[PDB]
Amino acid sequence: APVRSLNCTLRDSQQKSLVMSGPYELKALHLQGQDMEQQVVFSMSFVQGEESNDKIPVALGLKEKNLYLSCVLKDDKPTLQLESVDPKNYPKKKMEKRFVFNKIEINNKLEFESAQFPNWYISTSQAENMPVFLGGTKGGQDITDFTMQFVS
Ligand SMILES: C1C[C@@H](CNC2CC2)CO1
Repeated sequence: APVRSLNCTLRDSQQKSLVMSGPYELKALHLQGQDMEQQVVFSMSFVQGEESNDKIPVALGLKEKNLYLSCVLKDDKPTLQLESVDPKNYPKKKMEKRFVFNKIEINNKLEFESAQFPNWYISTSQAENMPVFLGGTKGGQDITDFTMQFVS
């Protein structure tokens, strides 16, 4: 059958929102009130992959954009990028591995581990207005925990 998707927003555990800041660039900042319309709405697809009670493979597309978060080696390091795709072919149930995150539920929070790069996580900085990035470190001024919000 089709692939199933939900619209949602994400906030880091310090409650910073994610907003598109220039061509292909997600940034995390503290947001409230009018400015909350700036936040990125994801289409979270439930994709093929290794699964357990608390570990669910997803893809993170930007709502009604042919753009996905992906994990690739850049200058020899696992990095997070926004990657464009053929809008005729996405989303799909069998997403390529660079697009797949293991959504892990621990203590009422979510972590997004790269399926491609074990123990590398979607991360934010403690500082305001810095890039969302892939981090291979868990607890060291890098926020790897998020809360999920379901939107209409
Ligand atoms: C989405 C992917 C990431 C790209 N980082 C590179 C510095 C641009 C930031 O937002």
